[PDB]
Amino acid sequence: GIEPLGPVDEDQGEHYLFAGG
Repeated sequence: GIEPLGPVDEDQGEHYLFAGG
């Protein structure tokens, strides 16, 4: 994820917009 806030995105180093499950 590339967003500045949200659940952390290991793959792009920033944050997902949302995550679930």
